[PDB]
Amino acid sequence: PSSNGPLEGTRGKLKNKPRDRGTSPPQRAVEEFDDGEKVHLKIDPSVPNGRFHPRFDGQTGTVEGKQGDAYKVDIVDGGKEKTIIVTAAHLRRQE
Amino acid sequence: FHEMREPRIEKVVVHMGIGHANAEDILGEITGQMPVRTKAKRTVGEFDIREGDPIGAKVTLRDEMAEEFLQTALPLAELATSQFDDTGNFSFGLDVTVNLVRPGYRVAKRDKASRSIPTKHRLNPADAVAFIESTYDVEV
Amino acid sequence: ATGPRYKVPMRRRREARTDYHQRLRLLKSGKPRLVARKSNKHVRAQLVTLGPNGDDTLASAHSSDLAEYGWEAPTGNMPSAYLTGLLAGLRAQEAGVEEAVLDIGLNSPTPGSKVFAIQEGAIDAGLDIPHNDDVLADWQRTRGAHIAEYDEQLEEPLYSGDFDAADLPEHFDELRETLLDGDIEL
Amino acid sequence: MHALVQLRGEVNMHTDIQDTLEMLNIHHVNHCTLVPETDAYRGMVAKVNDFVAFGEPSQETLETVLATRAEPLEGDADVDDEWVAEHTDYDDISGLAFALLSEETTLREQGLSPTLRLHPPRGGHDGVKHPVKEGGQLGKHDTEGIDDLLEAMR
Amino acid sequence: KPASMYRDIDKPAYTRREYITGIPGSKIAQHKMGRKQKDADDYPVQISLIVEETVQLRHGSLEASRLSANRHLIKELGEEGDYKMTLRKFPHQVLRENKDGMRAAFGKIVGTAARVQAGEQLFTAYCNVEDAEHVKEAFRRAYNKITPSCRIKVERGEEL
RNA sequence: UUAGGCGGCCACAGCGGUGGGGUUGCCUCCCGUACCCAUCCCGAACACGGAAGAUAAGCCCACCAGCGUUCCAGGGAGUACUGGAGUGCGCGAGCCUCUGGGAAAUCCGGUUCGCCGCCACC
RNA sequence: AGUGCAAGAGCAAAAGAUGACUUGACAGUGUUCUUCCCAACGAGGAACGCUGACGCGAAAGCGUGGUCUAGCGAACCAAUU
RNA sequence: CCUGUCAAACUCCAAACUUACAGACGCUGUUUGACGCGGGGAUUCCGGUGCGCGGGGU
Ligand SMILES: [Cl-]
Ligand SMILES: [Cl-]
Ligand SMILES: [Mg+2]
Ligand SMILES: [Mg+2]
Ligand SMILES: [Mg+2]
Ligand SMILES: [Mg+2]
Ligand SMILES: [Mg+2]
Ligand SMILES: [Mg+2]
Ligand SMILES: [Mg+2]
Ligand SMILES: [Mg+2]
Ligand code: NA
Ligand code: NA
Ligand code: NA
Ligand code: NA
Ligand code: NA
Ligand SMILES: [Sr+2]
Ligand SMILES: [Sr+2]
Ligand SMILES: [Sr+2]
Ligand SMILES: [Sr+2]
Ligand SMILES: [Sr+2]
Ligand SMILES: [Sr+2]
Ligand SMILES: [Sr+2]
Ligand SMILES: [Sr+2]
Repeated sequence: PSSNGPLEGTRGKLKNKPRDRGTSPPQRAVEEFDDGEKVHLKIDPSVPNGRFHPRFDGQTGTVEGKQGDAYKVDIVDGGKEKTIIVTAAHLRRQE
Repeated sequence: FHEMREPRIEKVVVHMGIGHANAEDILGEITGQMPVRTKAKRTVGEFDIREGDPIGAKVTLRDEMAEEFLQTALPLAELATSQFDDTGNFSFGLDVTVNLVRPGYRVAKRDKASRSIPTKHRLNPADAVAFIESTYDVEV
Repeated sequence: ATGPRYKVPMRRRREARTDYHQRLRLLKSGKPRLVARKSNKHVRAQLVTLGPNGDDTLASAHSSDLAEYGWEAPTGNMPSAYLTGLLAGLRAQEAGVEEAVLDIGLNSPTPGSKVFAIQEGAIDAGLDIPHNDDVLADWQRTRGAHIAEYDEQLEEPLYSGDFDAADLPEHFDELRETLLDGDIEL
Repeated sequence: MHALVQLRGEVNMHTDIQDTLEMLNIHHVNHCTLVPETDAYRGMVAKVNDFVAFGEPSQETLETVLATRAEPLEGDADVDDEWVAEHTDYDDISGLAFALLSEETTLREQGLSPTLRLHPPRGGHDGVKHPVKEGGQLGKHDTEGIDDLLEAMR
Repeated sequence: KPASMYRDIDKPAYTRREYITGIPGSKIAQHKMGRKQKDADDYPVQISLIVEETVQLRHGSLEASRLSANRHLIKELGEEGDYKMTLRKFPHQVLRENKDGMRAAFGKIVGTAARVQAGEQLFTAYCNVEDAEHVKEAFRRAYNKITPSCRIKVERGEEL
């Protein structure tokens, strides 16, 4: 890379397909997840706040409690375990 | 059917686009109500460096205030054919514009469940002239 | 519409009935919404909660069913609005509902309006709803005294159908009295 | 049920391919294993496709091979009808062979090594640089074609 | 410079003019030849020149071959004969040259070329039955000034 | 749902068009400014009060595919591209066989003029 | 279109425009990610909490600066609270 | 309307393939203790080649 910012090379993953453009539906931004629940991590381009590091897009963590309204999701980067603070807006239930 | 289709005067906007006022006094006396200033956008070489600043004024007349004005305003201008908006409005003259429309316009002006007026229900140049002409003067 | 690239608004935004930006801020409370909606002739109040396939109405009240308890008056005014709220608020208590947030939809937060009246009613019914007393109309206008004094400038009857000549804000007192009563078939 | 036979050595073959073979209980060149035809196992032989020789053997051939190359889970003990009878759920080799083909049991389930350690192909094979369709010896084989190999390596 | 330096497709597509400056003009004088007013379907015979290898043909070769090909059609059919030839490709690929050693070696813009896959139509002429043997000769001269071997294929014509 | 409120999915729902529907019912347009509230000017809008009129708008109902969109069949195409293998071909750029996958444009005929949830209601 | 400035990305009853009001560009202390993929490493950065005090709004709520990714600095010493 | 071409810093489309999590099969671990954790000792931080995909350069 030419730079090392968080949004480096994130043109594709942090951009909406033209038809998905505009404000997202509130339903999923309010969804309630339970501890132990497996959730998929995907940043919603239209939602500014409550994001995680774009490097973690595609992960499928395990909700392990919440901090404020946002959730604390556990994942395993390579072989290292990490805890990710992320709002429901960028989370989907597995299956 | 015919009653809920016969045109009416939506508003009569009398305005004077000056460019820098003392003209508020005349509009107030000729229309009846109180006038409002007019600002502009984009810097112009004709000495318009101040963006938000008085250039002119206008007055929106509705109901009686509008009719009582048109009765003593229309007899001052020779209306033409071209002088008509494709929508069904006309501007003549100190400008004087008359916005015309059918009985169910509120549908497009309200906040809750607003909807745009269908082309069929939209007034026509022909239906406009007729209505107006059918009230104290000639056309073309 | 235009092409593939085109973006069509969400149905309820297309229809101009739901303010999604306000809806989210609303839902964030976690409490149910006291949906206060009004029509030309009537007034409705629903206690809505969130659901998997759409919202869920646990309790509700419409000014029309206000007559079922002895309402011979119109249904698009202040006393009507308040009472409908109180009715809805009561049915809510029964359904297990204890708190809610006022959702006024696309209506304006104008002081003393009917939606705040609806809100005052639900609160009086025993519901805990975040409010502000000085934005609510004063007790008398809620009763409908503003209309009785309008009928005072008579010369011609205000009401077409014979409810009465001078009108009765006391009818409001009668109905409220009827609702607060422990019996009443809700 | 198919018979897998490694015909190409480990040196230079991709690790994920060599690993698949090892998962299929085959660790040396000329080693054979009896694998059931399932979605999972199908994905495995497809990956090993170019370093192996496979196909469904005839009941007869499977018997010849079991008799000659099958071994217990431990030891040199000859796997003959008597052995089969005393340790397996069958009466003889044919019984076992039928079950394997019909995929009702496995070599381990019956106390046998999952690997038939075969002898080099007598008179040689068709070559390990081309598939069967090109006159080679790699990949999927005919029931008749696989038998010729298994019998030659009896 | 030799075509050996640019004939093969061995670099990424370099055509974004919004990021490339100083690109030399095209030597290709015309793309439409003969009678550009008459239609292609108004001709019984349609003979094309097909490239047999995927290559990059510089605008210098494009002009040189298009010239020696159409210059023949003029000689044999007159300056206003009843024919119409077409050069369908355009020099989109921008070329460089590292003209200091290998340090900061990204070259400067020296030209343009037209990428052509094998089996593609570089030229397509439309003529009448009689003038068919003339166009074949014009193409024989044209394939002599471009890197690949070519096929002269009759797309519309069984008059023989 | 003989016209309602709140929604989920957020064009299969858009765009455009045709036809039908409303005595004390519904939604509206509608009528009207003493009040609460309102317009940097307008009871236009917002807000409040109310029914003399109307079903022409909207809305609800039925239907049309011309445009846009969703999906399906056949065609293009097992083509383009491609993961694995080769003492297969080519001076070479590159190509081919075997194995496992597999488009896009476009043509043609169908589909689509929303589906579903909750509450209320002759 | 606009949103201070590269580029890419976000935004329409707004994240833009206007108007009015306001000083959350607040104090304290953390969780987590980043810096440094994996995998140890400081300053710096961000997301997300709690305590205190406030602004706005009918209220839900929004405000831990500017829609997001650049605008930054150790020990010793001095000044300051 | 028609007709002729393109894109590393274009995309209405769109693979093969890579990748998170889980189940199954396989293999593996529970006297050969896997997975994991804690501690001692390093060496190492001039690499090279083939193939595939590259970027620069005749
Ligand atoms: Cl993160
Ligand atoms: Cl409403
Ligand atoms: Mg990329
Ligand atoms: Mg043994
Ligand atoms: Mg021999
Ligand atoms: Mg040989
Ligand atoms: Mg109609
Ligand atoms: Mg060779
Ligand atoms: Mg020093
Ligand atoms: Mg100092
Ligand atoms: Na969106
Ligand atoms: Na002013
Ligand atoms: Na130098
Ligand atoms: Na109607
Ligand atoms: Na830090
Ligand atoms: Sr190259
Ligand atoms: Sr040649
Ligand atoms: Sr009015
Ligand atoms: Sr050679
Ligand atoms: Sr050569
Ligand atoms: Sr297939
Ligand atoms: Sr921000
Ligand atoms: Sr990759």
